Amino acid sequence: TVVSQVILKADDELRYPTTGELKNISDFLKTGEQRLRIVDTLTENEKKIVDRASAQLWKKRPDFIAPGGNAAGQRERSLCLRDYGWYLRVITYGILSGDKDPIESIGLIGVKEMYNSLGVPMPGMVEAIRCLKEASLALLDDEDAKEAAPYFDFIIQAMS
Amino acid sequence: MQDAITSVINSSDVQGKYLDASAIQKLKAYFATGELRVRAATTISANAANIVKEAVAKSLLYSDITRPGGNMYTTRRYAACIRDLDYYLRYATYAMLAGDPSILDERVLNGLKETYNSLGVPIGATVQAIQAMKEVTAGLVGADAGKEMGIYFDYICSGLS
Amino acid sequence: MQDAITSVINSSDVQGKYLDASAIQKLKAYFATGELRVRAATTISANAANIVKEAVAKSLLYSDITRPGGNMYTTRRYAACIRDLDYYLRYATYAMLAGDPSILDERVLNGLKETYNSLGVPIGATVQAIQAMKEVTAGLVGADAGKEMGIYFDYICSGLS
Amino acid sequence: MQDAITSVINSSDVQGKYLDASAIQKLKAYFATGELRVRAATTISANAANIVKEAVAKSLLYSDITRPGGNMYTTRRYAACIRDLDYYLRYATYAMLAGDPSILDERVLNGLKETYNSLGVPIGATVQAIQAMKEVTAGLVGADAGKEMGIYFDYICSGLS
Amino acid sequence: RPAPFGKDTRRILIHNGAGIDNQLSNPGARGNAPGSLGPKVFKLDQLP
Amino acid sequence: SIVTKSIVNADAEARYLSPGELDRIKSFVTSGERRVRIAETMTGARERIIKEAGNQLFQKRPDVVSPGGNAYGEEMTATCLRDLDYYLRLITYGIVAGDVTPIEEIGVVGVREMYKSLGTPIEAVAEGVRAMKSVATSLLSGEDAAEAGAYFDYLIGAMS
Amino acid sequence: SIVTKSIVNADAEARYLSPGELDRIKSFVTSGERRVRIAETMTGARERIIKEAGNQLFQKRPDVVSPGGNAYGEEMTATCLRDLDYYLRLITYGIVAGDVTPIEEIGVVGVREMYKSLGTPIEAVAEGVRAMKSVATSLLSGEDAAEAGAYFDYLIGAMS
Amino acid sequence: SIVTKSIVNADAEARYLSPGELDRIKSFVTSGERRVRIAETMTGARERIIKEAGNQLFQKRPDVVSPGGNAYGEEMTATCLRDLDYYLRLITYGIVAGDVTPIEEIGVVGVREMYKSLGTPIEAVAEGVRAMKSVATSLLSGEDAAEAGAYFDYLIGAMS
Amino acid sequence: MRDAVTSLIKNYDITGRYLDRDAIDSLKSYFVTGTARVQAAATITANAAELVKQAASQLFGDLPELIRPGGNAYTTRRYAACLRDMDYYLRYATYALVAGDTDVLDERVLQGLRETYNSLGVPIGPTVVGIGILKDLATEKVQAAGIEVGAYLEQPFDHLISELSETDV
Amino acid sequence: MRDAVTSLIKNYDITGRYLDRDAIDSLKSYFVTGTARVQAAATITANAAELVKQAASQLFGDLPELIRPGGNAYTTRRYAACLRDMDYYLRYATYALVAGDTDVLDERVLQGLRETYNSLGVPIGPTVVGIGILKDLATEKVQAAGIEVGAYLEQPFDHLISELSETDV
Amino acid sequence: LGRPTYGRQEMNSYFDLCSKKGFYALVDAIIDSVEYNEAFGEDTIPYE
Ligand SMILES: *[C@@H](C)[C@H]1/C(=C/c2[nH]c(/C=C3N=C(/C=C4\NC(=O)C(CC)=C4C)C(C)=C\3CCC(=O)O)c(CCC(=O)O)c2C)NC(=O)[C@@H]1C
Ligand SMILES: *[C@H](C)[C@H]1/C(=C/c2[nH]c(/C=C3N=C(/C=C4\NC(=O)C(CC)=C4C)C(C)=C\3CCC(=O)O)c(CCC(=O)O)c2C)NC(=O)[C@@H]1C
Ligand SMILES: *[C@H](C)[C@H]1/C(=C/c2[nH]c(/C=C3N=C(/C=C4\NC(=O)C(CC)=C4C)C(C)=C\3CCC(=O)O)c(CCC(=O)O)c2C)NC(=O)[C@@H]1C
Ligand SMILES: *[C@H](C)[C@H]1/C(=C/c2[nH]c(/C=C3N=C(/C=C4\NC(=O)C(CC)=C4C)C(C)=C\3CCC(=O)O)c(CCC(=O)O)c2C)NC(=O)[C@@H]1C
Ligand SMILES: *[C@H](C)[C@H]1/C(=C/c2[nH]c(/C=C3N=C(/C=C4\NC(=O)C(CC)=C4C)C(C)=C\3CCC(=O)O)c(CCC(=O)O)c2C)NC(=O)[C@@H]1C
Ligand SMILES: *[C@H](C)[C@H]1/C(=C/c2[nH]c(/C=C3N=C(/C=C4\NC(=O)C(CC)=C4C)C(C)=C\3CCC(=O)O)c(CCC(=O)O)c2C)NC(=O)[C@@H]1C
Ligand SMILES: CCC1=C(C)/C(=C/C2=NC(=C\c3[nH]c(/C=C4\NC(=O)[C@H](C)[C@H]4CC)c(C)c3CCC(=O)O)/C(CCC(=O)O)=C2C)NC1=O
Ligand SMILES: CCC1=C(C)/C(=C/C2=NC(=C\c3[nH]c(/C=C4\NC(=O)[C@H](C)[C@H]4CC)c(C)c3CCC(=O)O)/C(CCC(=O)O)=C2C)NC1=O
Ligand SMILES: CCC1=C(C)/C(=C/C2=NC(=C\c3[nH]c(/C=C4\NC(=O)[C@H](C)[C@H]4CC)c(C)c3CCC(=O)O)/C(CCC(=O)O)=C2C)NC1=O
Ligand SMILES: CCC1=C(C)/C(=C/C2=NC(=C\c3[nH]c(/C=C4\NC(=O)[C@H](C)[C@H]4CC)c(C)c3CCC(=O)O)/C(CCC(=O)O)=C2C)NC1=O
Ligand SMILES: CCC1=C(C)/C(=C/C2=NC(=C\c3[nH]c(/C=C4\NC(=O)[C@H](C)[C@H]4CC)c(C)c3CCC(=O)O)/C(CCC(=O)O)=C2C)NC1=O
Repeated sequence: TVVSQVILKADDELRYPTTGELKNISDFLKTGEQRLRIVDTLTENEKKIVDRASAQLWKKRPDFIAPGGNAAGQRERSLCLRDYGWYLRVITYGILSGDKDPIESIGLIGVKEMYNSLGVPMPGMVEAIRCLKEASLALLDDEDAKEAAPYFDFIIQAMS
Repeated sequence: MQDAITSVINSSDVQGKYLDASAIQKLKAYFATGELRVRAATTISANAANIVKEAVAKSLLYSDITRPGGNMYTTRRYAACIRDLDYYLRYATYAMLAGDPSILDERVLNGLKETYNSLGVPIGATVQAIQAMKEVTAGLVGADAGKEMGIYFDYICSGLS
Repeated sequence: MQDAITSVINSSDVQGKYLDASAIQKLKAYFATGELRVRAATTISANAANIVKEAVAKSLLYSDITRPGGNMYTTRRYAACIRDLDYYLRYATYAMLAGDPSILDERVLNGLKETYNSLGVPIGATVQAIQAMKEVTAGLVGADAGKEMGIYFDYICSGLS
Repeated sequence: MQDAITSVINSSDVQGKYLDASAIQKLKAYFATGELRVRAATTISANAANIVKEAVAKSLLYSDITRPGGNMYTTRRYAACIRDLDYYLRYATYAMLAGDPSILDERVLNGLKETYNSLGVPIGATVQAIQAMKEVTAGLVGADAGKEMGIYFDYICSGLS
Repeated sequence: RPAPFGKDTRRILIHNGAGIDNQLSNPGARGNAPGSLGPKVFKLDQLP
Repeated sequence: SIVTKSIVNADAEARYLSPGELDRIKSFVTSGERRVRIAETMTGARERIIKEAGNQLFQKRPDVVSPGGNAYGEEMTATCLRDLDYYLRLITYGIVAGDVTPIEEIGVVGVREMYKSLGTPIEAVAEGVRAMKSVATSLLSGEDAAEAGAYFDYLIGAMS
Repeated sequence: SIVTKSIVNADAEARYLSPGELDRIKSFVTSGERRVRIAETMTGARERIIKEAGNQLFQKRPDVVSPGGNAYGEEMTATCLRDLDYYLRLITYGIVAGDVTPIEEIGVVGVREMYKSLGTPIEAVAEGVRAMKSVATSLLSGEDAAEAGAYFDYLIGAMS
Repeated sequence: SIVTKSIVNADAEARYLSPGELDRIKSFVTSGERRVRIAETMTGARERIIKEAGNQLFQKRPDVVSPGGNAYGEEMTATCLRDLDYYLRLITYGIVAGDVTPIEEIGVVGVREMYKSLGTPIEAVAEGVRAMKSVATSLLSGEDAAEAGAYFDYLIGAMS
Repeated sequence: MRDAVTSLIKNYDITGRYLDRDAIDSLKSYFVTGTARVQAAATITANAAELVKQAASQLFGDLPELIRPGGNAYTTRRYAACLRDMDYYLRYATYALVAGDTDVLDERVLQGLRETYNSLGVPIGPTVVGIGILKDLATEKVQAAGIEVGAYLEQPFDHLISELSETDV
Repeated sequence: MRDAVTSLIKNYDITGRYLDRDAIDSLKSYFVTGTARVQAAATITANAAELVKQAASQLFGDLPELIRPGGNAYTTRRYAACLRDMDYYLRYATYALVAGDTDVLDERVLQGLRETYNSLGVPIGPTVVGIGILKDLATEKVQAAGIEVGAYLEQPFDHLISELSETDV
Repeated sequence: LGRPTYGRQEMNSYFDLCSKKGFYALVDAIIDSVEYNEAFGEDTIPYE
């Protein structure tokens, strides 16, 4: 959130937070009930999303389900369906916090090489989040589609 | 560093579930008190050389401690003592801005209890100076936000004693 | 000539005190009934003339008070009694929106009482008419507002008698 | 007195028709500028006495008018002048929120061509005090409203001459 | 000479007396005596 | 309207507009889109409103259409059907202006003396205003029937 | 308050409370929690306001404490600061009541003839209440210091 | 500004512009028309603020004006109004920028070494800018005086 | 008579000042619309003799009290006089459209018009409807010619409505 | 680093003046484009990791004289270093697009860049073509995103061209 | 009342009152107004 950007920004310069960020703190804290229109409409519509994007991935790139792929067995596909709603959980942490600080330190720092420790390649899993964005933004209303769209958009850049 | 926003992120993430109703009742309480805490953090920083002055001029000057013999006789002890009381007030306002005392657990109460007995610093006098600094601060910001520092001023005094 | 806000000011201006929490409790009981009083004002706006008619058709106009021999018989005495039963209501909802009978103390009760002892207007018919106006007000605005409407009518019954 | 809301109503009523789409479109042009007018009123009424003080020192003080012989000599004729400039400021801000100078045709500019002649007030100094008042209230309210404030000052300024 | 006057208009009048003591500025000052500038106000005190 | 009613109240006290009065204009100007949307439902469906409330008045008071009445016959009823066009035009002028003075100067002041000279019963045409309140609330929303219906309850007490 | 101001102005015309001004009673009486919360900050910090504006007043005017003036020793300076506490009570009474009218009934309308009779200088009291504004608005938030600053501005206009 | 401070923080982590600072900046730039009509009124009344806070300072601190103080004499007390002319001029740069990096780089970072080298008391300026705040909050409306008054309150914390 | 330029002259002449920054930007606001003013004034006079004929037949088909023997448009002595007295409202609306403000309308047509029609028995009522049928229309031939339309091209027409018709509210 | 606001501060600070009418209208000209600045900066970072990949494959398909063993983009030691050294030009173009002027580009990326590339043998030539391919391939995703485009968002880029490349004429 | 009439709505309220009630309530309605009683009092001769 915005508040841990400011305290960790004012500790090493040894100074109180000035008005340039205290106006920036108070502007985030009046937008909670605007952001809470987005966070529950992702929440109870989770299972509608989680396989509408999962069918969207394999109709676009079927090699993770192809024999010799990654989720060719059911114990991998049960893992990979779980990771969508894990990514839908941490994205909704970011829309609540309004920043990057939960979405950094849970599911984004170091994923570029620790999928490579597993079998799953990187840029197909970039396609999994990009189809998950349009599976969620079609469910979202349009005037608040543009607010939650950069939070999905950061995961595309940081993973690829 | 754990904000009260990020504290209920982490307590929801250790269960791996989404935000429930009782978690959101911590956020919507915290989103309600946003403008109150920002008004307090301005007027402390405009008075942070006077809150640190009227705390020590009330409780510690002309005492045993400013007199020759104990712990604030020389000027370098006085400069070190006003360095602490400035730093307690500067670290109390972050917990007022966060709404969580995890700043005080991480950045203040780590080595401080061990290094005061190791230096011969009277804990019983510096638990009183922060206690004297509370009702200066509760008068300087207004008693609605004066009941907000009292959690985080005495979180130091709960840890340092 | 003053409302419930400045009543608990003037109740607390004397003996020098400030607004204590019992006095704030009296203010909070007026503020939560702010929704009930103003829609009770607009309910009797549209039916101000019919409520004078339906009061006197229930009680007054078939008796010997309106017969010759009585005192509501001629039209110049009919026009004043139908002016009074209008203006008893027209100051009642002024006192209902204010929140005390202090309006009724200063512009109903100090002059209307000893006038009727010197005019020969009968006064037991008035309280018999203001009770007939009391039940038909609660039958028009609803019983949620009538139980606090009738105390202002019963202030007129207490002072006229 | 014609509000800019009521001027569209008085236009649309005398034709007999209801509210057209074009007549609704004029009110939305007023309502989009409604924030800019109500900002300008509250930033004046806090310091309406200060604008009067800053306008007499710009154009009227240390002149022939405030000297003996002039018309702002002998403080009967000076306290009347300072409230006179208070009148134009108070009636410009009513004409601001009305969005229509119809107040100034009714309550301001009736006698002021003849009452200043019939009191010996020089119009050539109060028409410059108005323009000096516009040049300080454009700096006090802002560059955007001060053009639109300056419409209703120059309606008074052309009405005096 | 007619003139089309409005629905509500205020004729501007001059206070016969003190200049600031017009009632349009201060309505709480109209009960005052006008003093030496205005005319003589009479009142009844002594009844025989 | 709202401001020119509050200007002429602020002129008799000889004072600028209070900050307790200026936020009334500030709230009314920002809530200007909603009250216009109330007004188009009055104008766009007014042939339903007069014809239903005209039927409701002649059932609540059948003495008007009787012989020896004011609105008797085809012609004389047609202006009583047209007088309710006039009062409904003042309500839809009133909710746009937000106040009572566009209604008060046009239809409220002389109305005790007007219908006195024309021979109609004044409260009977005032009863049809009360029936016109009931139909105009039936085509209206939850909050909008309470706000726009308050001027309807002005007008029944205006004539009575 | 605004209730009695909308009753006295409704009684001189003898009208039944036109629904333009009943919307004022809708937003006065429901919004009393905002206004009484300003009064808790003044009453809760009563002992700080008077003492911090006491010595600030005596710095501006050292004639008053010094012998020759009107407050010598502890005894007259105690009632000097009690006299400010009569006004801090009165500003608290004006904040709850919406407008200025419970102050002229208590503390305005004889204060020039009073203080001339007691021998105290009238404008030195006006420096005291001006010093009380300089501490109270620092304690208060900015959107509420316009409201409390109006009643503090009146009292300087009352004594001077 | 805030836009420099959002870039410079995002440049240090070497990522792109976050969805956090995309919305701090967008909320700044849609408040950009509001802050300039705050900052114009300071510059539109700069001769009144300097004259009133100059009147407000010297009665609070008469050791300065009295001989042997620093601003003594008609050339020296003209410089102390010029010494406050700069700090009012700097605050209008901070209101426009939305932060205090115009205040910091120009009027903060070497103040106590300079004013010790000039002979003036440092805390006497901190009363004067605080007295300059008390006439600036009487200019603006209430919701803007909390914004522009915070930039005054930053400058007090740099002095003392 | 009195242009928007010359109204800004004696808005500045009587206070004795030069042309400042506000004078140089309000006058440029008039000149950027001057191409749209003149080309709208051409197409208003494209069929201006037809434009009064389409309006009054749309008037008298809307208010048929003014044809049947009632208020004065009864004979062709009245009706052809009505079309002429309509045509002044179209012709003077062309002038103030070009002139910027309405001060040409203020002292050529509006002064005495409440007193001329009262002396004849001509109603002021449907005259407001007669300008109300033109100001909305006039906009049709500006729209069908391709010129934008809105701020002005009504600036003149409802100044013939809000100042001619008597104030009710 | 140095915003268009803060560049106008020390355009006015060094002469010791307040904010006049020219300051109040040039700064409003920045703020009316600020909605168009930020939403263009979102969609530039929509596929910014893809946008360098589409540009450099369109670069090296256009100038093979940088794939075959010649100038230094030969191995993946060079090529993945080339995609990173391309990606700084995209990332710093986002900052100055939001910041208004190019002073963020002036003292973060441009200073020393003639002297870093000469010390390595990296040519300055196709780097200008690499920003010139990013010149129009940034405008495509602003155009397909519905943002208007114009000098803003097509300027940061040629300030990386007209000041990095050496002057010929 | 010692002043001229104030405008039009202040005079239209008097013209209908002598149209219905007569002259005897016109001279009443001037006297029991607030502007007579609170600006002159109940024991003063009126003055202009
Ligand atoms: C039926 C309602 C009762 C009744 C009434 C009746 N009233 C009068 C005369 C007067 N009543 C008043 C009333 C008021 N004066 C006030 O100031 C207030 C407070 C608002 C009130 C309610 C006044 C002034 C009069 C005198 C009127 C006058 O012009 O003289 C009469 C007397 C009429 C007469 O002359 O005989 C009567 C009979 N009559 C009943 O039967 C009921 C008891
Ligand atoms: C003050 C009224 C009391 C007091 C203070 C005092 N402290 C020291 C020495 C130190 N104080 C600290 C403090 C902190 N370290 C932290 O990380 C934090 C959280 C921000 C704090 C508050 C440390 C590390 C030291 C030792 C190192 C140093 O050089 O200061 C002294 C000096 C002791 C000496 O003998 O010189 C004093 C005087 N002591 C009292 O007497 C008061 C009760
Ligand atoms: C057509 C075969 C028949 C016809 C039709 C007609 N006339 C009009 C319009 C008007 N007619 C008049 C008539 C007269 N004016 C006079 O002064 C006299 C002498 C006393 C007469 C008979 C007038 C003034 C008009 C114009 C006003 C109006 O609309 O009535 C119309 C309407 C035209 C239109 O739609 O604009 C029609 C269809 N006239 C004839 O002569 C034939 C009998
Ligand atoms: C017709 C649509 C409307 C109507 C018109 C009508 N007008 C008249 C007579 C006159 N109209 C004028 C008006 C002007 N003269 C001017 O110089 C100007 C400014 C340029 C105006 C607006 C005048 C002076 C007259 C008198 C005759 C004359 O022109 O000298 C009549 C004739 C009345 C009669 O019956 O003789 C008519 C019918 N009347 C309507 O009903 C329509 C609303
Ligand atoms: C596909 C079956 C065959 C193939 C095709 C291919 N490669 C490229 C692009 C590149 N290839 C290289 C190759 C190397 N880099 C090294 O460091 C080494 C070890 C010495 C090798 C072999 C590089 C750097 C590129 C990128 C630059 C370039 O465009 O050449 C393409 C073009 C891809 C595009 O269009 O963007 C194609 C079609 N590569 C194979 O391995 C298969 C033999
Ligand atoms: C690729 C499309 C082009 C190209 C790139 C290339 N660059 C390098 C090496 C470096 N580039 C930089 C540049 C910057 N560093 C900065 O901090 C900034 C400002 C943010 C810039 C612009 C630097 C410092 C290097 C040196 C390595 C390092 O980053 O530490 C290489 C490597 C050279 C080699 O062969 O080893 C390459 C290939 N070269 C081209 O041909 C294309 C035009
Ligand atoms: C909290 C942040 C976080 C997440 C979400 C996470 C997920 C995660 N995904 C895994 C595997 C996997 N992930 C995938 C995913 C895919 N293959 C494809 O073709 C698709 C593009 C993509 C489909 C969604 C598959 C198939 C496996 C199983 C591979 C294996 O374990 O053998 C594994 C290892 C085994 C397991 O637990 O299932 C972890 C720990 N780890 C983390 O630290
Ligand atoms: C051995 C080294 C040593 C030093 C340096 C020292 C300074 C010292 N000076 C003090 C007070 C003081 N010191 C002064 C002195 C001065 N102010 C003036 O205006 C005079 C010109 C000036 C004299 C140089 C004053 C007035 C106080 C009291 C301040 C107050 O109570 O607010 C106090 C606080 C009271 C106490 O606890 O003692 C300390 C610690 N004490 C020490 O033990
Ligand atoms: C014959 C009746 C009469 C009086 C009294 C009068 C006073 C009067 N005093 C003025 C100014 C002034 N008067 C003073 C006088 C004083 N300031 C102080 O601080 C002291 C308390 C005080 C006297 C000891 C000052 C300083 C000014 C100019 C205001 C300024 O410089 O800002 C002005 C404005 C400029 C001028 O014309 O001089 C008038 C009109 N005019 C009159 O017609
Ligand atoms: C907006 C509506 C309005 C106007 C126009 C107005 C004018 C006005 N000016 C008056 C007096 C005055 N007005 C002035 C004002 C001036 N003479 C000067 O030299 C200066 C140029 C100028 C003001 C700075 C003076 C000097 C008098 C006193 C004349 C006298 O009392 O004989 C009076 C008579 C006393 C009174 O009743 O207040 C009126 C009515 N009052 C109003 O309510
Ligand atoms: C906008 C302000 C306005 C009002 C108030 C108004 C009233 C009005 N009502 C009229 C007639 C009438 N109005 C009625 C109406 C009614 N009679 C009944 O019996 C019903 C109970 C009641 C209505 C439901 C009748 C019967 C007449 C004809 C009276 C007659 O011609 O003798 C007339 C005369 C003919 C006309 O021009 O319509 C006027 C002027 N006109 C206005 O312009």
